[PDB]
Amino acid sequence: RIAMAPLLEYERQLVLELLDTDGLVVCARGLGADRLLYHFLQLHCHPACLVLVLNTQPAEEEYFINQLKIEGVEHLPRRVTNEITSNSRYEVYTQGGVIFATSRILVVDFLTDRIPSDLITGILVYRAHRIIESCQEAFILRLFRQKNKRGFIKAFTDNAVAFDTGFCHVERVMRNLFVRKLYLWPRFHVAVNSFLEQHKPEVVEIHVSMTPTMLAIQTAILDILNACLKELKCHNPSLEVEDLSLENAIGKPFDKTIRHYLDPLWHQLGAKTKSLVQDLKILRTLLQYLSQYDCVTFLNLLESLRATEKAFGQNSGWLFLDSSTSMFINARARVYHLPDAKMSKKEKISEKMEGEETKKELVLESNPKWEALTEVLKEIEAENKESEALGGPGQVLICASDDRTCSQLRDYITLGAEAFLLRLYRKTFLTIIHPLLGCSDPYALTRVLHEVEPRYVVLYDAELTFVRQLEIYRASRPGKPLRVYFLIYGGSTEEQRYLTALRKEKEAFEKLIREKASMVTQQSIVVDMREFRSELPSLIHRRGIDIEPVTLEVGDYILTPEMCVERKSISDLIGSLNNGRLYSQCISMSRYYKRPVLLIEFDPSKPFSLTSRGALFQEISSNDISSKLTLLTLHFPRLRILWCPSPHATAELFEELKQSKPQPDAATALAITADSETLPESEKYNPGPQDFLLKMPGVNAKNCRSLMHHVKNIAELAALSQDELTSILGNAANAKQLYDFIHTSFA
Amino acid sequence: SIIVSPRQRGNPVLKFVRNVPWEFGDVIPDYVLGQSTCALFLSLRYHNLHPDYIHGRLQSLGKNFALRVLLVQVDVKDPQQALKELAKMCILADCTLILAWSPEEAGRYLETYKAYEQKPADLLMEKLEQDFVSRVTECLTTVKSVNKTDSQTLLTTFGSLEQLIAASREDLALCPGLGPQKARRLFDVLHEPFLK
Repeated sequence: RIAMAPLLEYERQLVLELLDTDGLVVCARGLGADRLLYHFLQLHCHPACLVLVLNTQPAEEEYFINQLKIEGVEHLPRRVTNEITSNSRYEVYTQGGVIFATSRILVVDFLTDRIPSDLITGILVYRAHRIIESCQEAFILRLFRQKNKRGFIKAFTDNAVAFDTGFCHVERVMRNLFVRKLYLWPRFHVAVNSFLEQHKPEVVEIHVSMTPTMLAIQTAILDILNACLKELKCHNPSLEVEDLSLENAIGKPFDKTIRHYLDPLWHQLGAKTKSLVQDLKILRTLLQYLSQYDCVTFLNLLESLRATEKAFGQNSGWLFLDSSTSMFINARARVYHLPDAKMSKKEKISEKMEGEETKKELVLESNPKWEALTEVLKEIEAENKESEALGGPGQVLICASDDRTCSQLRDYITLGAEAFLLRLYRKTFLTIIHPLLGCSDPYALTRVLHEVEPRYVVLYDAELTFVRQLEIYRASRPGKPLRVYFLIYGGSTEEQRYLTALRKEKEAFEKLIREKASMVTQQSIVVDMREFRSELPSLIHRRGIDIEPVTLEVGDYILTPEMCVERKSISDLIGSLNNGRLYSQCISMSRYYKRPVLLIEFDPSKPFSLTSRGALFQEISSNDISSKLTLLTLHFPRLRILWCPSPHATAELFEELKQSKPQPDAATALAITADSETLPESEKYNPGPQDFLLKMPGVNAKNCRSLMHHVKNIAELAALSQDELTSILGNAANAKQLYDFIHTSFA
Repeated sequence: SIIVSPRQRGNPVLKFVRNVPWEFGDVIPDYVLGQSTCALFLSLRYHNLHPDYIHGRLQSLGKNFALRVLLVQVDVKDPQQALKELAKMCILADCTLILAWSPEEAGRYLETYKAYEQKPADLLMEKLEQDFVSRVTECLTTVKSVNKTDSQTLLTTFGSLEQLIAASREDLALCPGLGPQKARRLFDVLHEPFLK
């Protein structure tokens, strides 16, 4: 009895629909969507048939692998990675079964046609929300649909919010995923509610009122954030949807909308917004820092923000850290007392005037979650104790957001409340606890849940994904009702963060149902691996010119025996013209190949003028993009520039350009390489210290290889003397340079 | 000393140059810029009028100068065809296509091509690599995802590589806004054995 094991009746239907007609199933916030996949995998997992699972991640494999192993099925799923001896070595496909894979390692096999495409029986995608942007997967599928007869696709998926986003109609995702039907399945559905009521877990919502001096921090932080967002909105009229109001800047998925909206053409923003976005990120992580951590650390963190002015100037801004000083005074009250002096004397009240010799001491305060926790854990022992043997021993697995909290909480009980204030203040001058979330394996807490059957469970503020997981854990009907105890700060950020997002889902699923109810001689081009992440190879392949994939070192495409194209957009041009790497690139391209070009893609809606107009009206026109472009074209007489308006035009311009020329060959294209880099198997952990050790002052490749081959790790370089280093290297000046670098302070 | 050939009398670009004086002289390309640098000026609305005017003019120039320049100025709202024609009609005749978005920008191009014969003052990407704080922020950023600002806030807590190399994993876990993942990454990096 492990994991999903026997599926509960509400599931039993869903599997029935997806076994006859293909489609994509939209489940709801971990209501168990994962589980469904287990059932499909076991059924098709027999040895003589195959299927590929498209978009997994490494660790999940582990749980799935081990769980299914327990049942004892043979030919358990095998995993394929890049480091598998490339072609020929991948003979596992022949042997068959289910096979896990990464998005890339596939594309190469299919294009070279090494894999058997005759025999492949179907495709099971996962995390379908990722296929929304036209990236590598689309290619994997449209390439797949030459097995027109047998091949069956399926789209188990989740995270319903993404599809709800404007300008990304599901139908477009639908048409790309090559399936006809649609199977919505939400958590107000008529047959998923009648089953989940027969057995329901009981909540004991407990309201914990916060201190009167916490609101004085929170209503100031929200005011500074509200004053920052308008200034971001004014000097950038482009971003205007789904990143505007205050609601959406409190939740966790906010940075993805900014990283989608401001990544095209980052380098034409200027200097004002580029600091303001960093300000908004640090002001968002401040609001989470205070609630989940102790007061002593927070007084440090706000004081550590003050120290990045007197050495680096405007590091975290000069705009917000010298206004609204109520944050400091609220902050200052927690840990240190105010000044005190007297001698039976009137008019004696000062800011910092000596009677006032001793440092005044202010008692440390404790955020009332720790106080209202200890009522529950002393009730529940009596709910044990009174039950004596009759109730049973019981177990509790109290849970928390992040690892550091778990550390503190652990201590708050183990030592005592006054212990922390004494222990922390010093330095600066039954009961299992596991953290709720991480970039760590999501499939873990669930393992612990089956691990230690919890009679009573106690939950620090958590996101949906956990709460629902617990109802599904109510699959055993007779087992005594697990009693959860929510905790809520009265009128706060976590309750806001919870409630909004819960409402966000509710609108989200609803719009879907209204859209379901409305339906009724050939050439070649050598292609560089790294470039597959962009829509241009998917537009080349449609016109008929065939593509073969391998790594490169000089240029993006090779259209013909004498041409070499290095594609760069309008922002990467501004970047690589001031960074200084295109000049170290064309010097190699014109050396190696005959006639080098470069392809510049502007945009016909918003033309960046590439010149400051007032400086053009005043100055001598130096230090801009245009002057550094002209200085680049002045040296090379043989460079060619091709301007193109859109990525649909590049696929036309390529087919017109190789009209009568021969066909560039793969042979020795990899051979040209370049002359550097030595040999990489020298260090068992080569890919780590080297990258550092080379950037250190005083080194070369030869001395580095020898010295690294002599001493063990990069700790003893600061420990050993300069005489030892100058004896093992035979040089004095660079050795003294290394010893001066490794042993210095900041001043 | 730019030479402007007399076929540019009624032209809207000569009023928008400001830096260096110009001359009138019977040369075959219109704008002669010093030596081995000739320009040719063309608006795409004129290209849609007489379509046989560029292709005739390319032949009479020949292979005289060592750097030829064809600058074109776009003012037509549908440029997705003429540019694709002009690139293929320029590649076989060895010129260089420079696009200008507005008639004021032609003044900056016409002056900038003239007043430049200088040294490679753009080569060294390490043009400012001679100071200590630049060396530590160029050395520390070699790990996977740590930007410059985390290197600043790592500098202003210890300052010493001898102090940083001896701290514990929890001692380096007091990161202002970096995260535990990057701290564990750097704690593995800064001491892991190379060979086996």
